[PDB]
Amino acid sequence: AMAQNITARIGEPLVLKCKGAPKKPPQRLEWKLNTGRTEAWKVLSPQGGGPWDSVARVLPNGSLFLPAVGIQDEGIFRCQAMNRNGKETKSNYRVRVYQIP
Amino acid sequence: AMAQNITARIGEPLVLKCKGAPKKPPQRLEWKLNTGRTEAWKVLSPQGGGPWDSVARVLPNGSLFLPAVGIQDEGIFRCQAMNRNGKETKSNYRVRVYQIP
Amino acid sequence: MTELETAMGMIIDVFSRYSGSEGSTQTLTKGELKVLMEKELPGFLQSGKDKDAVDKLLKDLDANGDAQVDFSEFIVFVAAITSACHKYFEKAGL
Amino acid sequence: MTELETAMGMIIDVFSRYSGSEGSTQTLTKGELKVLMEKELPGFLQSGKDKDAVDKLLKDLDANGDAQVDFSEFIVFVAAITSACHKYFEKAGL
Repeated sequence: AMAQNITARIGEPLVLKCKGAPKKPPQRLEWKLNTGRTEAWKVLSPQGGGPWDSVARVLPNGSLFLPAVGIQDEGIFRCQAMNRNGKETKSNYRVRVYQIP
Repeated sequence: AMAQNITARIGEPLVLKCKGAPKKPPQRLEWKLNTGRTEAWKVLSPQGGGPWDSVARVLPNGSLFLPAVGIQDEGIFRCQAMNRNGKETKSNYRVRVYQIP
Repeated sequence: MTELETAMGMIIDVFSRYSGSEGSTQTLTKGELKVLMEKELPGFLQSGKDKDAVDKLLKDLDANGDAQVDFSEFIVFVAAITSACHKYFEKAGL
Repeated sequence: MTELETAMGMIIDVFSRYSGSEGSTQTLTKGELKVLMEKELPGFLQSGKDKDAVDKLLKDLDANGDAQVDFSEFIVFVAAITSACHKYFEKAGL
């Protein structure tokens, strides 16, 4: 498995671009990640929210904004989407803060 | 559903007798209860233990001892057993403390 | 309560917390099912938040043939989603 | 993370925290399965905490024919137990 290295700071606003949406109407997005117990998991909807949207906001252009990256958001994220034709993506990014526990 | 009314006090040691075991070798005890979210639930074993025995101890004669009944143990318990022939019991007891939150 | 026990128990609570608004108290109706899908798992629907896929999903889970999702049919859905997720992570290593 | 999601996620954690001691890392072996039953669900075993039933249970869960319990087969076990419990509570009110 490959994951991009991203050096971050605790309490720093970071913006990430998560591509995957083709030139078609907004489909369902099965957001996932790779962690131990997994605390930062939440399925996102192009027409809905939930207990996660208040933490990470998704821009209409296909980007994730984190007001303050802490230690809970430190891990391997995977912005995956699911088309009704069997189409997804294995995009993985690993964020690492300077102040680790 | 029918449940016996048991008036208790917070921080009072209570002893309950749960019958159901016949004149046969100690079988598995599928302990259950009736609650909303259900916090005080744990499958008991005649040979094994787990996070619950520390709170409620089971006597070899078939009785449950509670060192101090609080507000978490206040509900409807159900001492149910399960034989390999498909035999259980519908015993329900409702404990109510004088100081309810 | 053990860890695995808490996980299983939490599923029960979630169910009983949404089922009981109408129809029954131990069964999920179409209305309550939509609420559940728009709160617990909002995003698995291609319709976003519309009742389009909801009606179809209800008829997909309804195996007893009464248009009411029981825990027996609901647990299958939860299990399936979890299984698919883990299996994906298995291949995510390679 | 939503309530239902946390419940599903915890199941994955419990599994991954037991599978990986021997054999593989994403599959439960006979030895690991026993440890799991002797900790998470201790009491369902008619043999108390011995083997016997554990070996039979493994063969019951094994659907692929590898003598290893994969999450796809393990999730079914969890689902079945939870389903039976809920159904019991449903008929408990009567």
